Amino acid sequence: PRRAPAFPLSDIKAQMLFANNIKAQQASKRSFKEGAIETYEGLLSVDPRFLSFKNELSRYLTDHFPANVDEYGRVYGNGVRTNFFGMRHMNGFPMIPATWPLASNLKKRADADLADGPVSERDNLLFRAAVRLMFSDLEPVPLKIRKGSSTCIPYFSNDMGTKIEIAERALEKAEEAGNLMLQGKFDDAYQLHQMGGAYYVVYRAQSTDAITLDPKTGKFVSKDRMVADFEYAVTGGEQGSLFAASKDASRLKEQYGIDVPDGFFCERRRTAMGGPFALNAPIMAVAQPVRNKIYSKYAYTFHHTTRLNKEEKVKEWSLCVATDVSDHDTFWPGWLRDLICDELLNMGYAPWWVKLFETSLKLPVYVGAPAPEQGHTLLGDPSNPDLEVGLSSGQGATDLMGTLLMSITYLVMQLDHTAPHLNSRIKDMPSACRFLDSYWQGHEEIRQISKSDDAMLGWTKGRALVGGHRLFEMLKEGKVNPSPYMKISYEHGGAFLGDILLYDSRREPGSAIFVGNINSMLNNQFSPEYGVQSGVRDRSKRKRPFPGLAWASMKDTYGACPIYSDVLEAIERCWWNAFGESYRAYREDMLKRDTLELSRYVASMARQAGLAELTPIDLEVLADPNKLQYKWTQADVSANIHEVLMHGVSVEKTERFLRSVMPR
Ligand SMILES: [Mg+2]
Repeated sequence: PRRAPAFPLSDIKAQMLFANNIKAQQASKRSFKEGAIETYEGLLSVDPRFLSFKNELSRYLTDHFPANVDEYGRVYGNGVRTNFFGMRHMNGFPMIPATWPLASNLKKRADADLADGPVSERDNLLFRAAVRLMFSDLEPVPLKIRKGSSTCIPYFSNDMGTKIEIAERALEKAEEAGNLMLQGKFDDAYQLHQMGGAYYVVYRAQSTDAITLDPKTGKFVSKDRMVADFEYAVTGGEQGSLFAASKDASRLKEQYGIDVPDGFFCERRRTAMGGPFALNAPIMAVAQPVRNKIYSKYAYTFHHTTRLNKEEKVKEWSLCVATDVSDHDTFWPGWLRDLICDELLNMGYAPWWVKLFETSLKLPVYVGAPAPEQGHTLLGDPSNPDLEVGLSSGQGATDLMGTLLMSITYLVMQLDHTAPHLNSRIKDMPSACRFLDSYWQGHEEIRQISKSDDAMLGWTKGRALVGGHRLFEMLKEGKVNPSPYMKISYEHGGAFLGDILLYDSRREPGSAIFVGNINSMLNNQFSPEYGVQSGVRDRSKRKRPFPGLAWASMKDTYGACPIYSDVLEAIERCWWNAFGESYRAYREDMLKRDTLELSRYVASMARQAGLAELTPIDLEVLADPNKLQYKWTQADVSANIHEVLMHGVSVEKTERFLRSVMPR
């Protein structure tokens, strides 16, 4: 059922993805790379004292603070959901091999018994109403670009000036490029305007992953992560194999001379993709206004800031169901891309723009280096984009694509299992739009708070409440999938956007509180995804610009965890044992140094201004801007801080572009 074409790097089709410059050529050829990360300035992730610390701390905390999660996956008591062994990884050393990305998810979806389109006309109206509400009366804003981000295919530039020029040129030529694609001239659109080509596959670390201690043997066991070989990926699973990657770290002693303590493993590696910037720029120019609309008009469902902001909504509910989605991005349906595109056309969106958007979700993928002596292969033909990878992580609107799919999926689940009395309100497009507009503002007896694959579903008092409890029971039993669209289950230890919903003895939302996840504090402080990048002089371009700043926001972020004080004391005691130093004093020094360094980047900040005007969100984001790509948005960050991390194309150029895309 159609194998995807594959081209080696030597092939002209793969060569055309890389411009005639050192950076692009190095990206094409980059071999498998691994090595210890610089966790903090002058500290490697594999430092024997650091690993000794992780061994003592993970064992102590698991022993003294076992998980408090009930039969229904509700967190209570200590606010702990699993053991603390997740920190036991040799950061910077990946599992081998990493997965080859699936070229087609059609078989994957069919085999999981998931629908190949909207099941009913009601569902079709609801998905289409989501498009109408999300993409209608948008306001133009500057096109914001992350500083130090790559333009990927074909230039691989990290220079802001070059990136601004590429983005402005893309907005000027998007119409001509989209019209060429409408004629089936994909090679012309790419050759002339760099719109097309492929996604560039980067493998990112998921620094912490499940590890258990087998009581029978006293040996640690790492969670098996299934990977697809090349044959499996190209055939959509028809041929080839799906097998457990090797997380065994014993190899590091032989290969690198690194002492590996017992129960330490190689990190989970996830596929991530970088989009061709010229194609993403016209998409981002529409995506940002869409986010501004949904986070303002539909703030109830979509705009999530603090633990208290989430708590205020959830406390009003009689039932709160914390859902889990299996492998969201790989299962994301291509029929939804086509439905969205068809609906945008119906709304009066420029057909050339819709074509660029459609093409961004069918694009070939260039596989770099999943393992030593593997990769350097283009999957799919750029002359006719026809892949079904699901949702590409570097597509200009991935957050919105996952949010659109999931918000409707959850609403459909509430309608099907709890609220058949609301079906009469969804008769046609105008009534579907009115209903959805009301539901998204939190005006119905059925409610939700969601972001991509994370959500909490709510029921107030009323007719749907009894159904709500049956649905929760069906999820606990876990024998029947409640959705025809995605694989849905309940979360083992219900949390929403990093905050754990801590229930008391009553196990009711009205007396439950949102608290910071103490395990995430440990993940962020002792298992960062990236090194400090001490060699990158411009800190705003680093993956972790100001790591020291996270110490200042720690009490605000995690202070509400029942075991906060206990964890900090355990850290202090273990760090003294391992380094013969005070961890608290070490972090206070790093905080001071990073605070001083920050003023160099903020125009409004004098030589030694201090953190006085900054919010806890500002500080968490400056230590980890990745939180701005999954947890928060632009409006949540102080304006002067957002400027440290992002730069924009003028609203004059985007305003003109937006006028040409949008209906009449
Ligand atoms: Mg969740």
